[PDB]
Amino acid sequence: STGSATTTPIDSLDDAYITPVQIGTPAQTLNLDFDTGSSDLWVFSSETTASEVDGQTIYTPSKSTTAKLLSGATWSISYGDGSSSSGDVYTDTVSVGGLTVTGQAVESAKKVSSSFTEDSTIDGLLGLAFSTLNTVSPTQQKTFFDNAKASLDSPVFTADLGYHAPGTYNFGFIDTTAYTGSITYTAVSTKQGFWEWTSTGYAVGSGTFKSTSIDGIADTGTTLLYLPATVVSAYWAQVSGAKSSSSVGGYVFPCSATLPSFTFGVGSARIVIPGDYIDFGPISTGSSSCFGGIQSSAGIGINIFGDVALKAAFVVFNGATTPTLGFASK
Ligand code: NA
Repeated sequence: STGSATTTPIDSLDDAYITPVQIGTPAQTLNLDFDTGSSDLWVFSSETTASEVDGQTIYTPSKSTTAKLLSGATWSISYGDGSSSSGDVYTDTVSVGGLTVTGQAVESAKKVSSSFTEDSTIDGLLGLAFSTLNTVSPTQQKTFFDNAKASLDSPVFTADLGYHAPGTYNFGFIDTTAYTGSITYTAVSTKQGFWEWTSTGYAVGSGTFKSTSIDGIADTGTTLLYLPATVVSAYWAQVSGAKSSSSVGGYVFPCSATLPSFTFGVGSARIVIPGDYIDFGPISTGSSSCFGGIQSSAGIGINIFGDVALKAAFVVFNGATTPTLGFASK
């Protein structure tokens, strides 16, 4: 089997991407944030504290003929941005892009933090990191990908995120029409439960490539590119008037600037992030200070190849017995 679903930016900045997901019988379609940095499929629901729901579509298990309470199971998750959610668990039928899993754990939120409530466009998360990170207690649950894997034509999914445009998540196949050149594969460590890999270095604009190992994670659920402070300083030093602002929470730059590209290495291959991808617009409405898309990972404890980086590539998440990542230009 295979699946193929379009993923759509939630706003004009590509802050996140939503993908429609069918849950239950008859189908209830919710727009979920596919997150390769976490391992819980959780949804706004008929159980979510009413004051914490503001515009989201909710899953109502009582209206699904295939829903079953997973008795005694609870979940609670905290993300890198400080957001959180928790609740109880149902099993139900879940379909993505025509690919169906029966018996998927659907984590029903009883509580969500303010950042979730305030984002009316995201109805929940669908985690695609390794199932070792799933938070369900006392019986850990599998991700949608891990439950689908054995049925897929190939044990893979691909992320093809758009720049200010829709893109695609495919399950079970490589679309050889979706990228240019060849795919360069690189080793993955699953030790922390992430799609963790080592970039071979970077370049700023037309500058020389610096060969250096940068361990980080491929995380579709993180907007920005978070790299070591040395690398990030070298990038923003090429932008007149850029500075790190403790008041704003990162590097800002004059909105009048033209940003340089950023290149990262994948083995001997190179992925180029256009300068435009690194502009996250005014820090507040009408400001002439703009927020940068490359930020320091210092204090986060890991480097994160978030959407800024991933949307410059066609990315293969290879879940074979030895997992690997692949990157191609597009
Ligand atoms: Na922000």
